[PDB]
Amino acid sequence: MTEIALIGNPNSGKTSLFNLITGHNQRVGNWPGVTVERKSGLVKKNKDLEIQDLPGIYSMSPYSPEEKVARDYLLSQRADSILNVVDATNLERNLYLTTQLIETGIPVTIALNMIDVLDGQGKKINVDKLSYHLGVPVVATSSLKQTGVDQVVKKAAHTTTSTVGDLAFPIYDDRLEAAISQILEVLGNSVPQRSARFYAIKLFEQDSLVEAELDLSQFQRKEIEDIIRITEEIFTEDAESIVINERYAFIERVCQMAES
Ligand SMILES: Nc1nc2c(ncn2[C@@H]2O[C@H](COP(=O)(O)OP(=O)(O)O)[C@@H](O)[C@H]2O)c(=O)[nH]1
Repeated sequence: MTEIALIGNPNSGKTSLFNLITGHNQRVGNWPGVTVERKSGLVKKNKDLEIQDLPGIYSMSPYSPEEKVARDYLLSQRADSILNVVDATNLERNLYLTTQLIETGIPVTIALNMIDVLDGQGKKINVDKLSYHLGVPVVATSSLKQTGVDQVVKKAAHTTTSTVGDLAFPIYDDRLEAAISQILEVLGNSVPQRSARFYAIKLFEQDSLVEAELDLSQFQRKEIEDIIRITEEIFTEDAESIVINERYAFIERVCQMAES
């Protein structure tokens, strides 16, 4: 009755964590007409929770079936919650996907995974600080030591589209935030309220799939074009690089607050 999308970078420990949560309740097939494996399963300790395992990705670009699948699932609102598996030892790179996942509008809970490995390296991540700055709940997890796994699944199960009333998105440079606002005003009700920021940001980036699979009017197209052009002049960069740099700056800022 509650659906949780499990997703993260490759080699973040998604499968290990998935197998510990779901155990001998797994169903393994594939996505329609494509060789990407599709795993699903019910939570051992609560059969009313279903985990939808998604493919491991580094971002939500449109140039591969793995990412196109992850994107299409999250935008459809089939999941009530995102359980984002983050490799704690490679935190800065991992959070690039997280910023995009938070923007989908489905609530994110973070499984800060492989925490035992971080203990063996001498680094320390302040979990409360990390949680306050990303604006999402965070639980430390180890698939090896089997710690914090029931805690993070429980938190995911109670942090859903039904329970979270007011979502806090990552704030970027105010000049980029103006553009996103202007893109939202023009889009109107052409996009769902929940995932609106995702679409606005992706149209700014000039993403092929969103542009090519959205029935906008011609005036809406021309308005967004000017928002993009004008913004590029303010920054003296192309639209794609503006967003990339602003994500990495926000991530850099966050890690410096939480890292040792
Ligand atoms: N030390 C430690 N290693 C882990 C943990 N979880 C996974 N691994 C290791 O990390 C690698 C990736 O695991 P896997 O679940 O396949 O990651 P995925 O690519 O995200 O599915 C494997 O070689 C595991 O042995 C953990 O909690 N602690």
